[PDB]
Amino acid sequence: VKQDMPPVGGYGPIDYKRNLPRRGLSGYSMFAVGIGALLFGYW
Amino acid sequence: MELLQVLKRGLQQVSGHGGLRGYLRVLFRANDVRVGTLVGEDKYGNKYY
Amino acid sequence: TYKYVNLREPSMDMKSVTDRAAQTLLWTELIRGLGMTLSYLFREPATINYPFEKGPLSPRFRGEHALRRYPSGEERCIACKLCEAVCPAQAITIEAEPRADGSRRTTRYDIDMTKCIYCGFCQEACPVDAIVEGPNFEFSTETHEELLYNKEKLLNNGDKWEAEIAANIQADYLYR
Amino acid sequence: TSVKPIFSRDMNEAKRRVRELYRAWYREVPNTVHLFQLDISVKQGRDKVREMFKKNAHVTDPRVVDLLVIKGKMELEETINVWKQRTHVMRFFHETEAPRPKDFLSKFYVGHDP
Amino acid sequence: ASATRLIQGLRNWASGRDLQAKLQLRYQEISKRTQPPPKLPVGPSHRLSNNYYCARDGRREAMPPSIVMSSQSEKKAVSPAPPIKRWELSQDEPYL
Amino acid sequence: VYDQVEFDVPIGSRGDCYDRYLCRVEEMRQSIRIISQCLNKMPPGEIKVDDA
Amino acid sequence: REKMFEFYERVSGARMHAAYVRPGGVHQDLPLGLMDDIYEFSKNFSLRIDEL
Amino acid sequence: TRPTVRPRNDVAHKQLSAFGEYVAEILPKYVQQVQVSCFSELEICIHPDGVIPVLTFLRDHSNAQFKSLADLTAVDIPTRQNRFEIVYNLLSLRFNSRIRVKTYTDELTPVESSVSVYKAANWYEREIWDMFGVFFANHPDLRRILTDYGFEGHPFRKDFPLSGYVELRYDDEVKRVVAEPVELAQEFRKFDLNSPWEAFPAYRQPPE
Amino acid sequence: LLKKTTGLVGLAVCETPHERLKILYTKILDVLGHIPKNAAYRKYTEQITNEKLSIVKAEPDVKKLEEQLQGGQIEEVILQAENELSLARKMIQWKPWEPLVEEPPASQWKWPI
Amino acid sequence: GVRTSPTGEKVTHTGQVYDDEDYRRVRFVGRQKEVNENFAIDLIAEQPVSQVGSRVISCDGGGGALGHPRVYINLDKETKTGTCGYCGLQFRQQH
Ligand code: SF4
Ligand code: SF4
Ligand SMILES: [Zn+2]
Repeated sequence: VKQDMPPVGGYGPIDYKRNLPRRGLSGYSMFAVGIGALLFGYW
Repeated sequence: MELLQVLKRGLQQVSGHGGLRGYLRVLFRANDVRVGTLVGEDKYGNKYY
Repeated sequence: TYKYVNLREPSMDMKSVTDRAAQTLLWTELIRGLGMTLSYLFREPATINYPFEKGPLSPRFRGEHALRRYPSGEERCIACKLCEAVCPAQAITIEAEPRADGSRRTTRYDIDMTKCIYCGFCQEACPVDAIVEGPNFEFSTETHEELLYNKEKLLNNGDKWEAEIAANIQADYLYR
Repeated sequence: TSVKPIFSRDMNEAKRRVRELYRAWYREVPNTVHLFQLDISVKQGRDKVREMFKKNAHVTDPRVVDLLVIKGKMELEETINVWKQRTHVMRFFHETEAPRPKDFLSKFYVGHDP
Repeated sequence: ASATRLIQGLRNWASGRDLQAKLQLRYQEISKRTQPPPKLPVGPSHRLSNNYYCARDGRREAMPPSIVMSSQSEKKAVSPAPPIKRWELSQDEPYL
Repeated sequence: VYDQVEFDVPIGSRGDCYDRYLCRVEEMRQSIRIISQCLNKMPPGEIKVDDA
Repeated sequence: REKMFEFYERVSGARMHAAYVRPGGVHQDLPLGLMDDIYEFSKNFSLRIDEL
Repeated sequence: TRPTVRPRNDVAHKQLSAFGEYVAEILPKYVQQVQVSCFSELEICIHPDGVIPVLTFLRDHSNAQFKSLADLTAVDIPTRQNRFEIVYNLLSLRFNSRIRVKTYTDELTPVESSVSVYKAANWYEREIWDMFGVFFANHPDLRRILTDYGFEGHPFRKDFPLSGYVELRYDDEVKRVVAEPVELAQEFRKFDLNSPWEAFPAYRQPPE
Repeated sequence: LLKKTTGLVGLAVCETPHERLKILYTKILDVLGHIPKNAAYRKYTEQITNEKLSIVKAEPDVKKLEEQLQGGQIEEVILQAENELSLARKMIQWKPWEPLVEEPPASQWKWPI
Repeated sequence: GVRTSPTGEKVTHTGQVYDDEDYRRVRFVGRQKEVNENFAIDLIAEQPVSQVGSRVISCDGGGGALGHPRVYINLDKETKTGTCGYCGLQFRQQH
């Protein structure tokens, strides 16, 4: 018989979790960059 | 540079409709200028790509 | 077998508190959302060029109704009224009589397309594949009664669309 | 023959509720003609109120007239609160309906109905 | 798919994700519009013997509801079922 | 066959619009999980009951 | 959402009101190649939830 | 009878019969029948004076805890002199179980409103006022919920026709949507479908 | 161990659950003694209340008391004890151990008709 | 096999045509009466009668599962051909 079936080993794994990849600088580094831009502008 | 290949593909889309006249023909009728392989033409003049 | 959405107690050391304060004052998640919207700006859109490009369909598609014929010109409908008995909206009106050669044929086969719910119970009730719900969906009208099909309109739809309807049935009759 | 009441023990309390409902409709009718900006008069709307009360005047059951007072208060509550539109208020006045044949002869002329 | 690698790198950076491994636009990976003809299996009632309908008549094994008490000791108090077992927290991702 | 598929159930903690939002997003996650388990464990056989 | 309506239409013929799940089972079997495309959808839908 | 027959659940049948005996002997003042179907659902048919004492019990007893009102329903059976059958469907999340509390009324006898037991009922029995005309005494705001505001009659009564008595159209003379006595361009075609042969001999009624 | 949350919104954590359950169960038995002995509600509720009160008197740990009272969190066990108390106070005023107030009509529960 | 009434209106395969004094022809004024011009009673009469050597023939309409339900036509009468009740194809025993 011929029928819509999964393949011989089955389908591969499917991602289903959250992936919010945690990008960006730290809070210390972001305040340091902003204060450095302030000091450059003031100078 | 790959922007040059993009612009060459645009220029050969102009060439692919038989020049600027057929290019503007398909631009103002289809709102779309990309070229395809002509699959066929029916008994009315509709062309399939 | 369950999980707790939103049950994270946030860290209160100076690192994490300064991280949340930098997020508040420097708007980091707002730039994240702007970045995701910018990432869709440079994707190719999903827009097909209708009417020149068409949405994908299948041979099971339930569109405009049609009465079919045999490969001899004889119409398949033998007036058994199964389609109008199964019709969940009572769109089909059938009157029948024996015609001049004594065949069991209809004299009225009406489908009100404005009662029809397009569920195709008629084409699966039909024991001779006479009524089908064909592939046409582009048959909008300017008047309400142009959607009140009689037998002539359904037979003309069958004669018009048979070359496509027969190939769709050839694709799908083994699932039926 | 011993049934459970709704509000009224007998017809006296029932007629009291009918009488209070007629009072409330009589008071409401000019506000209804104003805020719905009806094209009728207060006399005409109060005559329609009187017609709707005297239509049900043959009833001798306290539970039935309790439910009639309940449904009349629901109509009034849907009229004071602007829940009806102008169309729902004017459905009491069958204006677009042609007058029915009342005698035997014109009912014979127009069709088969008794 | 036809995007250049500069726009692809910009796009992957702005999303923070690899967007070419999982395209939301479909290409040649999807199934063919013309398929081989199927051959569907038949059920367990497609037998030529020992296949009487009364031995598999589901609708005629339904009985009227058993009237437990009709109005024409130290027996244990009961509940409609045992009490529900407490759900276990997920081993997969409890968010804990 | 929900006794044969394996999935988690997102439980909120505050009863607000936000936890109900997170529950629906996580039910999309767990629905993808059930769809993977349904695609791998799809059996052969008929699709109507064989009582005609 | 549109691709899942294509899944409905491939399995029944209608994009929304399928009348496909019936008392007794389902009306018709899956067409060949449907489960592969449901796999190709499911493989990518987690990233759609991620960007939502 | 393996593949195509629904498998009978005897454990739930036994447990629901025992709990039905339990309810019938805790509340003999109101409980008239207790029955369990072959697909294992418990029906407690009570007197309409005990809507509040029974449903509070099932909501509050430590072996019942039916803290959820799933559905509230009326059923119009016109050959009964108490033609309306009020059906409560309750869910115990603690004991993972469902119970059905059925009672009766006619057009004129008010049922006591169960909003003090389950607030869920506040619209449901309100629907029973709108669809059936069953009055609920001590309801907070009893009025129509689903029909149009000028609607006369109660539609889910079985002597009420499928189409109404009135239909709407826009009338350009009065510049208004108006109601008129209903005329159909095609009458609804009544189909007499019932076979003249008996289908289920387990449900055969005794003759007169 | 001072459980921080019950998990259920609006159901606050009880600080002293054992003393609360003892007071609620003895108060249930106090109310429930005012019911006649032939009333099955009195017998069944005395039976289950004595079972719950003995389990509360025989377990110091809150978690193990939750696992062997078999009613979820301990605060919803407390809430169900309060619900049973309110029910017993209502069942006194209803007097539902009495005979049936009225027989149904003859074909009232006959389905199908 | 369409024909035409004296009003100039086409007569359908059923035989429906409005009268001259019928007002309901006004619906086709400025428009068209849509008839189908392939009359099935004329098309099935073009099919040649099938000569067979058996006494009973089966007919499913052609196409197997795509035709009609398979019926069995007796051919003992030599006065009359045996017609399929569904498809109208007619058969004759050649002896
Ligand atoms: S598709 Fe359904 S509603 Fe439409 S005519 Fe067929 S059976 Fe009737
Ligand atoms: S279309 Fe089919 S089901 Fe309907 S009357 Fe004709 S043969 Fe019968
Ligand atoms: Zn044939």
